[PDB]
Amino acid sequence: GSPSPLPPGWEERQDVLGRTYYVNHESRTTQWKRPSPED
Repeated sequence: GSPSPLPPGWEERQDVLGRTYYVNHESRTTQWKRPSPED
């Protein structure tokens, strides 16, 4: 596990395919790119 400075609730993840997708625990919104700090 590595500390990524992301917006609250957001985490950097990957699936078995290797495409790095993020996910927010709040709404379970997943993103293929990095979440802008507009939170």
